[PDB]
Amino acid sequence: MEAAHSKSTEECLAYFGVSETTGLTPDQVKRHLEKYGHNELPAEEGKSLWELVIEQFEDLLVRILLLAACISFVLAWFEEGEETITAFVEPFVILLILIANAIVGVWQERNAENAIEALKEYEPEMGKVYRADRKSVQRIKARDIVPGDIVEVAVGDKVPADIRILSIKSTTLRVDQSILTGESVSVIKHTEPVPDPRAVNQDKKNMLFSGTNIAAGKALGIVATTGVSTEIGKIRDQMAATEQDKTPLQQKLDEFGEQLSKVISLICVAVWLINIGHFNDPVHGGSWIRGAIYYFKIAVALAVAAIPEGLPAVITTCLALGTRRMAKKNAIVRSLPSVETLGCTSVICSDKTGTLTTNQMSVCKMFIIDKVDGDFCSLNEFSITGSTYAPEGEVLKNDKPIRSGQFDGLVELATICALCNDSSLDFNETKGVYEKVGEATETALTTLVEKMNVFNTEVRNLSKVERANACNSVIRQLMKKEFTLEFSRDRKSMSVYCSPAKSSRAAVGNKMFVKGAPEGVIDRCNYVRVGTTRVPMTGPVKEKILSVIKEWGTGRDTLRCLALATRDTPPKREEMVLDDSSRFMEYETDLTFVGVVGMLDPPRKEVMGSIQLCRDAGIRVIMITGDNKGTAIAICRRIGIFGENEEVADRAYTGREFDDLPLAEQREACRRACCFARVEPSHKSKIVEYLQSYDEITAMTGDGVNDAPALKKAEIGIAMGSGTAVAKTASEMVLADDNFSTIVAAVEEGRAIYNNMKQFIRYLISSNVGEVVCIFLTAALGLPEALIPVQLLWVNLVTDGLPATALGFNPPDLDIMDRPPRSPKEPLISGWLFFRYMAIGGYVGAATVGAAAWWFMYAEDGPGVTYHQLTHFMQCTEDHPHFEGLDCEIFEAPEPMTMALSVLVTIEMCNALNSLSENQSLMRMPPWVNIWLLGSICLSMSLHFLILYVDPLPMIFKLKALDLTQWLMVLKISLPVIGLDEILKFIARNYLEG
Ligand SMILES: CCCCCCCCCCCCCCCCCC(=O)OC[C@H](COP(=O)([O-])OCC[N+](C)(C)C)OC(=O)CCCCCCCCCCCCCCCCC
Ligand SMILES: CCCCCCCCCCCCCCCCCC(=O)OC[C@H](COP(=O)([O-])OCC[N+](C)(C)C)OC(=O)CCCCCCCCCCCCCCCCC
Ligand SMILES: Nc1ncnc2c1ncn2[C@@H]1O[C@H](COP(=O)(O)OP(=O)(O)O)[C@@H](O)[C@H]1O
Ligand code: ALF
Ligand SMILES: [Ca+2]
Ligand SMILES: [Ca+2]
Ligand SMILES: [Mg+2]
Ligand SMILES: [Mg+2]
Repeated sequence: MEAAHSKSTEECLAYFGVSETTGLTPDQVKRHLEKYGHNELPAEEGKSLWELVIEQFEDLLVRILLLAACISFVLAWFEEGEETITAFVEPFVILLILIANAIVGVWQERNAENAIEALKEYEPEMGKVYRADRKSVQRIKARDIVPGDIVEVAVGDKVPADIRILSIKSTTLRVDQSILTGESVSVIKHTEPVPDPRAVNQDKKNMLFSGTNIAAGKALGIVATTGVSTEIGKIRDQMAATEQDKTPLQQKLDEFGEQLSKVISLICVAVWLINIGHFNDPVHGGSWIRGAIYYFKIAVALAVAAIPEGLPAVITTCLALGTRRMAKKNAIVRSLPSVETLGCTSVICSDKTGTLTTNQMSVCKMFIIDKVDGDFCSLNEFSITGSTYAPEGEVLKNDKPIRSGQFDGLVELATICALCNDSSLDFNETKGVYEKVGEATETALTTLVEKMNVFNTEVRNLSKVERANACNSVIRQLMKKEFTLEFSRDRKSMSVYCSPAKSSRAAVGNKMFVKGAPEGVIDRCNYVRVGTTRVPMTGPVKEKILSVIKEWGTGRDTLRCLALATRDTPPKREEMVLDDSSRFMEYETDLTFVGVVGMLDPPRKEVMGSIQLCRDAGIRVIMITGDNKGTAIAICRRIGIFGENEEVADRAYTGREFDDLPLAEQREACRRACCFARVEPSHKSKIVEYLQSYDEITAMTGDGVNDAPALKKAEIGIAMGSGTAVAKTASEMVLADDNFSTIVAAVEEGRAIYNNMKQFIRYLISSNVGEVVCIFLTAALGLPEALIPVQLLWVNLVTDGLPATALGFNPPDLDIMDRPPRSPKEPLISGWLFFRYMAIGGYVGAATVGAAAWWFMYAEDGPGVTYHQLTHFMQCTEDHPHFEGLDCEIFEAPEPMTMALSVLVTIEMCNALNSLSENQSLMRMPPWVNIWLLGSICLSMSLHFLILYVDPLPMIFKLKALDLTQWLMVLKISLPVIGLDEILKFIARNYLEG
């Protein structure tokens, strides 16, 4: 239906041929699904992986090498005849390291996308509908919604299709349609038609748009359009503009990437400038301009060598890996910074009901007044069996199954429960189990009244679907519901205004049925009901009422309590103004106390363990709830937030007690207290805000719309998969599992991703610095060139490639979740760690020149033996005073340069073995802890052996094969780097701080 906003409610119903309270017939649905198709959009896929591949070449550090390959290709036309084959291999050595890392990056990205799509599609989205099929509202898959059926929506829900609003059940209906219209604040909805058929979505104040959220209230509507015809569907098939952005740590590493790029660039020109006296040498033979091309070529090669190619890829890989690992644990990562931020988390704030607890509610205890005699007050307590939402159970009084209709107080208690209710119960035929519709608290009431057969309705001859709401429907026929004062968290109650059916109870008049937090409700009671009689509320009566609440609340069942009351003489219907909900409390005053229900809601089994694990990692857990302080404290003990016997006067507050504190004291109570109770949505974010003012990284966890503001304020917000769409929207991560443990797992992965980056930087800095100090040491000592441009590129390809990237697959350290969280103030590279880099770098540079010097000097079987004449090698042409009588060209020998290249490769493969952990010993964290690294090392080590022995290769790379005694020298000089960092790890672990 186009322009349904322009048509009236009557016109839309007649348009599809639907009774408002009935909905579509099964035949009407069959035809509509055939006519309109399913309520869904064309699925997203991942065929060609180019947008992926192209992104793989977008960073600065990668495009620097991309430029270097072009210069090497343009300079190939400048090469003449002789050594042409050597010049054309150069760009393929630069380009091969870039492709190898791109393959890993793209591969890891696809796996992450698939794991995400496997988790997002897993649980089908549901909708509430009225269909001729059933008397009560029924749950169906959102895709099975057709234009025509009557759909029901309420606070927290996601609007499933484009709806023409027919009836607003609350005093107001507010909607979060920022995803569409752009407007931040919730917008008020009405039922009046908007004449303009060309009016923009903002003006369609009587429509609900698919994929938006009910911020407030409850509504009945008729479906205008579904599928691709939806207002949000038109901009999904075309306007697929991404919300992509790089994380804080990504930007921190990219900032660090440019920092190195400049430093390398400076010590790169510092090679071309310290070798100006070689532009005219017998080695090249060329002119002053020709020799400058060669040392420019050394520079560009040293740049490529020093520049971390893998850095941009490895972080993106580690992030994609993190998203995949979370998807395996059933956690939807909505924002990329999620995992890395949870690594920093020092305080996890958490709502109780439905988050720390299962939200599987059932009334197991209730009471009404029995007898009031002056100073004496006694209660009629009762017990109820069944823990699920099944209308299967018994009402027990002194262990005996009783007829609820017997007690007049229970008749009224059931009446309130049934009438003052925005929820129902629906039987899932497929699963074979009764499922809640709306709020858990309220549905526990629904199933309570079905168990209480107050008017002795015949139920045993009804189908499972009919049995779900039978006795509730009976009560609904007794009183007409005029309107409801919705549940508000300032009041912590809800009210229903009812007139009689005009049959039996007709003689009396109007009533208001009230349900809420016992504290507030009982205070607004001036009377208590005894059977059908009424007596004044007194001190002794109130004290008795409250004492049993406290009993059930702080007991071992830690019951969630709710008081029930009626306004025997409500205000005139025309003397109540419904525009402002701040007036609702006064309409719910002069009440008569009827009774109290206590409902069990068991804590999630994984919660106690997770909190202890959080404690080990130095993370605090804070319960923030609107429920009673007593029960809240009792539950905190059950989940380990407080000890069983710990004193909590300093550490537990109500919202009122909190507000009574000066602002400075409130702030302080946040770093002290672990339980906040009878709180508000404003309080939850305020607590998070106070936590953040001590520069703590804070998480919020919740299910309810009351949690959305705090979830938005926290560094990372975690929603329950079984919670509201509103809370999911406010969040960076959804636990579709509802597994609280996944939060702790996400904390471990966030620390792992950071530590893997640290060891990646450890390896690339300490290694590449050594390659630089190798070239500078030869110039500083006056020794012949240790490497050529092509040889530098090979060192790069074989050391900076997969061996570096495989570090991103390191396992977590053995004490990763036993150390307090990392400070935000903490810099990327520690002062001690920057010395660590220079100590390893200095050694690998001195070892490379030392091995080349060894060949010229001590190497007996290796040709050319000299003493202290390497320093002055540019002399034998003009002046040979102490020269033995050997060749005056043995300084151009490939053998010492092959030793240098060989050591530089081998020592860095050894240096990679150090980068499994920061401070932990190599014996304690063995090399076989990362098999991916060992596979990469052996691939580099094998590839290096190919370049030496396969006939055309040593000629192209200007090398000569080593002796089995010369390889032992490489091993004798490289292996000690394991021991060197081992001493440095011993100092950092034992002497400094572990
Ligand atoms: C003119 C042409 C010149 C020819 C010269 C070409 C020589 C280059 C040789 C090989 C290129 C290397 C590409 C390897 C990319 C691997 C991508 C990948 O699977 O990543 C996920 C893999 C698998 O990780 P995962 O995360 O999916 O595994 C899950 C398990 N946990 C959770 C425990 C991690 O991760 C790797 O990136 C880790 C790094 C190790 C590298 C693996 C290589 C194995 C070693 C040798 C085999 C290479 C032969 C194959 C040749 C292919 C040629 C195209
Ligand atoms: C061009 C040739 C360069 C020659 C320069 C001569 C430098 C001297 C060389 C060796 C002597 C070593 C002794 C110095 C160590 C004392 C410094 C110190 O206090 O360190 C600990 C401090 C302590 O750091 P912290 O405050 O984080 O403390 C951590 C300590 N724990 C872990 C115990 C808590 O580390 C500093 O942060 C290091 C200074 C950062 C400098 C930035 C590095 C830039 C790198 C290269 C730039 C190139 C420079 C070119 C110079 C051009 C000049 C115009
Ligand atoms: N639908 C409802 N009608 C009346 N009272 C309610 C309803 N839902 C909850 N309450 C009461 O209001 C209190 C505050 O609710 P809320 O702020 O959501 O905290 P929580 O549900 O976590 O206790 C609850 O503890 C409960 O006693
Ligand atoms: F479920 Al709560 F405060 F504990 F919203
Ligand atoms: Ca490099
Ligand atoms: Ca290197
Ligand atoms: Mg909750
Ligand atoms: Mg709640």
